[PDB]
Amino acid sequence: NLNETGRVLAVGDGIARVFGLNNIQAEELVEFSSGVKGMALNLEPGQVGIVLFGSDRLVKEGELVKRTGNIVDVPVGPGLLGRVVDALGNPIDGKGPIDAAGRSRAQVKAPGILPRRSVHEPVQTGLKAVDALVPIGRGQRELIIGDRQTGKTAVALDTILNQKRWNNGSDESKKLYCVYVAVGQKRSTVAQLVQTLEQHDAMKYSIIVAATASEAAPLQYLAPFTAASIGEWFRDNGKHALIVYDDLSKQAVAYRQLSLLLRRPPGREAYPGDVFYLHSRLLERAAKLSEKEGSGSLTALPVIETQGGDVSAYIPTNVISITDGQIFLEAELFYKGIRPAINVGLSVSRVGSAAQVKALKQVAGSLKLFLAQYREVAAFAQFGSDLDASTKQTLVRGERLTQLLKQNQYSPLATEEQVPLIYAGVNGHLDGIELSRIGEFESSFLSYLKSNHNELLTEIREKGELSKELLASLKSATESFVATF
Amino acid sequence: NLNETGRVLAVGDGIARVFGLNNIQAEELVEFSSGVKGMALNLEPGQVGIVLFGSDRLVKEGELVKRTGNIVDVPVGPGLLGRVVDALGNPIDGKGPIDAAGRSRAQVKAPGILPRRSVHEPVQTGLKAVDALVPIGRGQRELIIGDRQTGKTAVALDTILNQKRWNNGSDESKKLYCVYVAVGQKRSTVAQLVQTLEQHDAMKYSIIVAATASEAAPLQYLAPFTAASIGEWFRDNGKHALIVYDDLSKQAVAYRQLSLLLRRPPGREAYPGDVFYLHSRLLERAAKLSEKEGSGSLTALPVIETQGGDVSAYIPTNVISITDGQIFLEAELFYKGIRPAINVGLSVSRVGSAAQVKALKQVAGSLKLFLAQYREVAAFAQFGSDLDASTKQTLVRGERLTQLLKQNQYSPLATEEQVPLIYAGVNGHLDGIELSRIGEFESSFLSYLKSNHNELLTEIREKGELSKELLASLKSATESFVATF
Amino acid sequence: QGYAAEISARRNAMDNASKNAGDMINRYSILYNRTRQAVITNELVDIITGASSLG
Amino acid sequence: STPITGKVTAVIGAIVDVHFEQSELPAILNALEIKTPQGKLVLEVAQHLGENTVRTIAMDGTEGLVRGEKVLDTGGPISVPVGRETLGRIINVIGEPIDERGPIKSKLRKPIHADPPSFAEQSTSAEILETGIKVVDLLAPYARGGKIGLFGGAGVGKTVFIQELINNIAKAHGGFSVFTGVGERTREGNDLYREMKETGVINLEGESKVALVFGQMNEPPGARARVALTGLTIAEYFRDEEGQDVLLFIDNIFRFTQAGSEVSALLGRIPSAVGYQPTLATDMGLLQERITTTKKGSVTSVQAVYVPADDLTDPAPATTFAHLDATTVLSRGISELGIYPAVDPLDSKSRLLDAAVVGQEHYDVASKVQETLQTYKSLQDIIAILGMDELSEQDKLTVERARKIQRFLSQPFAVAEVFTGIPGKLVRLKDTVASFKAVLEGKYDNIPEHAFYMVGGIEDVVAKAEKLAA
Ligand SMILES: Nc1ncnc2c1ncn2[C@@H]1O[C@H](COP(=O)(O)OP(=O)(O)OP(=O)(O)O)[C@@H](O)[C@H]1O
Ligand SMILES: Nc1ncnc2c1ncn2[C@@H]1O[C@H](COP(=O)(O)OP(=O)(O)OP(=O)(O)O)[C@@H](O)[C@H]1O
Ligand SMILES: Nc1ncnc2c1ncn2[C@@H]1O[C@H](COP(=O)(O)OP(=O)(O)O)[C@@H](O)[C@H]1O
Ligand SMILES: [Mg+2]
Ligand SMILES: [Mg+2]
Ligand SMILES: [Mg+2]
Repeated sequence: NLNETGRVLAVGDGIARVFGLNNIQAEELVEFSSGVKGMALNLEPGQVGIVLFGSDRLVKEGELVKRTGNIVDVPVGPGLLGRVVDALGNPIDGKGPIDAAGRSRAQVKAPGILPRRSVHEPVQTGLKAVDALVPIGRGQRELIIGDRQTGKTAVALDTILNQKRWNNGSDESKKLYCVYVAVGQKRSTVAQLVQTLEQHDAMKYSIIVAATASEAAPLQYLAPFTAASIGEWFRDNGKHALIVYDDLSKQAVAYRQLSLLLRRPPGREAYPGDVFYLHSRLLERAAKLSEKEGSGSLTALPVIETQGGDVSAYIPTNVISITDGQIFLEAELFYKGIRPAINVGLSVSRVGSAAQVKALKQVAGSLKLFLAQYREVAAFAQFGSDLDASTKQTLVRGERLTQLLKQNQYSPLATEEQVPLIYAGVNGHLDGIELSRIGEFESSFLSYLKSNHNELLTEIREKGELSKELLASLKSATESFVATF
Repeated sequence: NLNETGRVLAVGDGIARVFGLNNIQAEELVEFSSGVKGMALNLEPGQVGIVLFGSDRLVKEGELVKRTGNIVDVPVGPGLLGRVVDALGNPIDGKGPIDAAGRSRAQVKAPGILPRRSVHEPVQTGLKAVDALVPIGRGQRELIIGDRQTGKTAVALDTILNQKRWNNGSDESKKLYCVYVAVGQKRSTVAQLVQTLEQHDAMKYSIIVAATASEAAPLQYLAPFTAASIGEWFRDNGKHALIVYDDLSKQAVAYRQLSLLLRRPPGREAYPGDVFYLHSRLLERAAKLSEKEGSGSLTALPVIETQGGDVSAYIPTNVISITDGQIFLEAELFYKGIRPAINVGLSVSRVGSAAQVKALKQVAGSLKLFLAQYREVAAFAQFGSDLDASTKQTLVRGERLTQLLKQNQYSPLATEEQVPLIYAGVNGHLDGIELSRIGEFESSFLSYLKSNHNELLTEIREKGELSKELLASLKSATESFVATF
Repeated sequence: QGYAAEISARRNAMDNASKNAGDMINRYSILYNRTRQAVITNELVDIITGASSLG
Repeated sequence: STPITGKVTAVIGAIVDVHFEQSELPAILNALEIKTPQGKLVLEVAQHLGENTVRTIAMDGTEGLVRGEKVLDTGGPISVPVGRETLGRIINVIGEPIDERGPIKSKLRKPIHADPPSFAEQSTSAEILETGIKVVDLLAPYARGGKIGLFGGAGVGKTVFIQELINNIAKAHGGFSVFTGVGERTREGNDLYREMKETGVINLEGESKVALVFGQMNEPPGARARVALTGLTIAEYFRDEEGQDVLLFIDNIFRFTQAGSEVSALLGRIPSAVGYQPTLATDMGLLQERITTTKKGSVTSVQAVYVPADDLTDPAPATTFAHLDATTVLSRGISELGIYPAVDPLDSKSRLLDAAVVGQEHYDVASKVQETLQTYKSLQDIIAILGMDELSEQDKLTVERARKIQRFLSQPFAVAEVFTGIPGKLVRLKDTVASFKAVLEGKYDNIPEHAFYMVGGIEDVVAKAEKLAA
């Protein structure tokens, strides 16, 4: 035929150049005699360059190839929940065929300027150092940047687990479906990551798009977009979906590989000029739809791995420029004990209070202050008692306020349990307590309220605010426990 | 017709694309009509890429080309001893034809895994700083990395001079023949070097291979490989050899030149991809052979030239990874008066004490560790704070041990003269002597033993170890001298 | 009285030290730029030279 | 037989181009053979340039190839021997015996190239592995059937380290082991082979429990880039077909990328950032994926990684972290101090570093040790600028301890006994934790620091401190 078919002229490096297909579309899929499929990214006057989704051992010279007449598409809908699929959208867990409610193109245009709303729905991560300091909002793009082995996944992972508080409820505009995008991670890791969510009953509302490192590059290229659509479904239909790209760094590497092999112009660090257009066209897909559009929303938590704190690198600079805040993590802070090691100094959020519970905002507005002055007078802590009383007071707080943020992994706390801890910290009811007993303080204090002041906690959970009556009732209950302690 | 001959298509920069030669082998020697020989490295259907050993102003388009049928080899055997040859093995000293016993190829496979022996035989370098800290062993390759004008060649040169102690002997298994490989150096220098060897009757057991800068790039590239075959000869006939490359840094520059000119894609800093494989298949050729093979051995002292003290460079790292340790030399220590400026902090020997002499092994056990403590205390006394008895005691001794290690060039010291000095150092008999005294002390102490306690020197020499009795006499000989003057 | 004179001098000593050391930072920080840019341009040259390879 | 003939048409370095006939082209990753007077020069298909032309990668010395020699198609990827037949024998990349023991009688021949196990086949474990090294068993303990990584610059202690692990696990393991030397000193192999005989692991006239695969640095870029696969294939066999525990030792794994990095340019690949090839993540990926534990058998892997210029930001090392469960980073800044193995306690992490794995007590003690060593390093700017006296009572007391624990992490290995002069010492995890615990409580604030340097069990500390006093 020559118009719907083509002959392999040359194959290699997981990229084969075919001749023919004079009617093939851009980025369209194709199928080889062997069975392995690919998509043509380069459309030259003579030949057509096509990447492979499988080993190039299957593809030979002169082999026949036929069109598919379809662009990269993936099946979306609520059937995926509790499953584990690859970039294409096939099952890999062995639970049977998937039940999708339709398909969506890998490449979807972001919502326009008009069909959006200022983020206003908080995304409780269950992390004290986060929901208090860097609040995240439904539709926001908060970036989890940090060196290797710092606690980047911990942040997201806990977030998902902290969703059992609403997903097992009845109201929908309150739930939050989680979509994790494994890119460049070995299978062993995914199999474990999945096994953790199950032991916590989180797979009930989580979607895993696995893209192991052994898989072809393009797979690791389409993974983020594939998963992107899946979540947009929820967004379009008027719901809430949280998607975590872990990690975009690996994605760029994959894409760089394809681009170089295809002999496209190499830029800074061997990345083609369209690398930024890649992530910008991905993150902008998540947002907050207006009331007319469905009030639906898609949150994005992209993960970037820096090389020795170098946030000045190419890739990171691109991502950091697009997102709407970072949760910078440092290994050093990790070693001291501060876990999760979230550098309050750098970690920021452009949305801020706009997406934070007023119950916590009333006690967090000041918490950023003390910590701020603490980092400035942190050198004094190393000197003798010759420090004046003024500065010394700061050290007393900081040591304790920093000790409170330390939260064990897999142990998210609801807002009703955060406020009481922050309120006692800010006022300074812990200053008298030893800096060694701060840990057990949280335990015994929470258990106290849930037996004597349970009525207060439940009023904060429902109202979400703190009236002058509660502020006084909470203070009295605290001073009482601190006294008996 | 063209099977054994060919016509030149282009020529320039020492490169010649000849057409024909469809039965020439890979890396085969060839001869042009002009008289100049060449080497085929790139085999292609259209033409063959050949590199010239001489100027190219003689080759012209359409010239005849003939083949040798043999892989580029060099004459080998004892005859070369005392002679100065070039890459190919031709005499350049003007003292008659090279009477060789056999001819071996340039590229030879490294010795087998089976036919090997753990290094146990020392290599007296005559340098106290070396034989005490980083000992050399027959069968290993000890690097000599450092910046320009530091003393790299020095270390090597003195070694050859020290061998006179055994090469004039009757015993063979004790001698050690030396192969200096000048690469990139000017003829002026080489001439002066060979002059110096003769001034010490060290030319008789020394072979020199010259590949000055002026010669063609392919000569500088082939020089080391051919030179190695020369030395391998002794290794196979159950004799010991000592080859010194100076320097591989230039060789890579040369080999870089053939690549670029043959239009071969560069890797990093224009060096060919397999630039590692250039030094790897060179150094591995030197090692200790099995008793079945002859108990023969070949030691290697590769030399590298860093820029601005940057050992993190491309070529140097490539070689540090292969060599059994390195004798780092710093310019800064040279001025301070540490000569040779061997940085113990960075200089190590992987063979370690196994190679060191047993006698010298006893007198200096944690000496290297002690000199580490010295720099630890020397840096901490920078504060300008008073020092107690401990930190000053070690500071006193550590400062003098560094002064004892200083040895003049062209002045190799036997083993029987190193042991005594180090003995009086590690113990603490120099502590009670002024620093500017350590100088003459060495010479005076030696003259003392050679006159009175000479019997001991004779026991240490033969035995090579220290008995319960020898320590007693040696102990008393030291204290008796301290009391004198 | 001679103790009050040490603290007074030591308070001046570390004042100028912070000024010199501080100002020294604003000097090396500039060398960190030119050296950062140099590594970005150099690594870029090998990438271009490896692709500009023709016949 | 019906073999496919071919003819060489180009020879450039380790890259050989063969020109077959129409309809007779071999797929990618197929072996080839060329008869030579000396031996056989196997080639490996790489690309299909077109016009019936294929580009291969020379598995050996390319010198001596004549423009147009006839090549014999193997008809399939490089085949290596498998089975208990390969136990106690040395094998190169091509699968030919190189120990002078005659032919290796194997019932099967399995290709070095194969697909990674299915996500379904992946099996997670949480069992701990006891080696005997304090700094490890206490901080980052290795997992049974897990992947280990030994990072470290040149001359830090990666070889001696991995060698001790063999002297404490291999004998003590009722299963089979596979050592694979990739791009290393041929002499290190020699010593190894000698020790395996002397320890009893390999018996020439008896039974053996380990196979040996070497593709050292003396070999061309072709060999070092596939030797890792050759030994992997022999391990994998005992994994699925034999269905039993297997210890895989790879040293070094960095040569796998490097070797490929040399030829990538000649294969017409635009050099990626830092000079490495674009296909870094995938290649490094298709190797580690295969090295894993399935529901058929367990495989404990100990891969030593090389760090170019003591730089961890380098792609090669950086990429390898994600394929490891337990990472043991070695710092040169620790070597120089004399403390060995120069293991970095903060930078080194583990998967089994969980309370629900190593025990609650174990976690707490380990965490305390880490926090102590951190503050120590944090006060390094005060201990030199203001002295030790300026530090607070709580600080000085901590600092002293941090110095004792630091030196207490050092341990003499029976392998490097020729370096330290002190006899190897193997400490049990049960005693290890009990030792630091005691030191963290201040029960030995009287004992001198030099009593913790190069010492095994905690009892030896007290014994040593008493022997010095004499
Ligand atoms: N909040 C926490 N509390 C206690 N331990 C933690 C916490 N967060 C992370 N960890 C520890 O961190 C380790 C893994 O860290 P994490 O996976 O968060 O980093 P990462 O961003 O995934 O790094 P990598 O890029 O290597 O995956 C585990 O060993 C676990 O012990
Ligand atoms: N042991 C020594 N004591 C005093 N001076 C020395 C010593 N060794 C070398 N020098 C001096 O150092 C200078 C250069 O020494 P050397 O030839 O060893 O350097 P190099 O490493 O060879 O540098 P290049 O490679 O450029 O020749 C000489 O002028 C010599 O006098
Ligand atoms: N347990 C130890 N104690 C002291 N030094 C050691 C120890 N292990 C190794 N070393 C040092 O490291 C050197 C060997 O380094 P090696 O293990 O080859 O490092 P690399 O893996 O970087 O090549 C030895 O010469 C020795 O000096
Ligand atoms: Mg992660
Ligand atoms: Mg010199
Ligand atoms: Mg090593």
